[PDB]
Amino acid sequence: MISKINGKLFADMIIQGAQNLSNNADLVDSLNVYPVPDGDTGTNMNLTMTSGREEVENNLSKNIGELGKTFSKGLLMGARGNSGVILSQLFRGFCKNIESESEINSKLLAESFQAGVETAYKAVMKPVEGTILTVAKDAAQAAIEKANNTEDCIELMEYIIVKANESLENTPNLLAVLKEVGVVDSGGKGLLCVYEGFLKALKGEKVEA
Ligand SMILES: Nc1ncnc2c1ncn2[C@@H]1O[C@H](COP(=O)(O)OP(=O)(O)NP(=O)(O)O)[C@@H](O)[C@H]1O
Ligand SMILES: [Mn+2]
Ligand SMILES: [Mn+2]
Repeated sequence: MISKINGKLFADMIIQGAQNLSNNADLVDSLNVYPVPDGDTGTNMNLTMTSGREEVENNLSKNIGELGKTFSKGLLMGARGNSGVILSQLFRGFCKNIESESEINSKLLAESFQAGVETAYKAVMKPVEGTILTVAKDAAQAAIEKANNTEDCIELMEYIIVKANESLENTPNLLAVLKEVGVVDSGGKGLLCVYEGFLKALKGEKVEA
């Protein structure tokens, strides 16, 4: 059980999320067909997440709000590609939501996923569905619903991942090129990789490098 997430647990979630995305960067690159099939979503997201991870690793804190400012700054100064910019905006909104907190419970975690979705949609001038935005939105809606009756952040994150994966598997039904080529959205897949790392960290586990 995880009732509260402090700054070091959040840092662990960042580090293991980044490692899991790094492990899967070639896989995510291989799916990248939209907007242009230039095969770089995984690399772009990996480089972005790595910039946030390095800032965090060099400036740890027990205070989740302070650690979030560090992570957010690292992403925003290292964003690469459409996918990396969107990832940085998703977590800018997440981190802004907890800026004054030292630790957060499952309800505030869910509210922070939702705040990130709102920030990222506002940052994209013409949002398209079937994308990283769709997956993030469906994950956040799942988070809000589950957290209402679920104190344990491990159980919450497991549910978020189940529902995020259902949304990811549905992305070809929203975006024609995905169904025509036969792939799920690369940006959403990269985000799922980060969320899977989040769960490993909540369990006190490490992603194999
Ligand atoms: N308008 C959009 N709305 C939502 N998500 C988007 C949009 N445009 C791109 N994406 C996401 O960004 C991913 C592609 O990211 P990425 O490969 O990093 O883009 P890019 O290579 O930088 N730009 P491009 O060369 O124009 O395709 C997609 O799989 C979607 O998840
Ligand atoms: Mn590109
Ligand atoms: Mn690309």
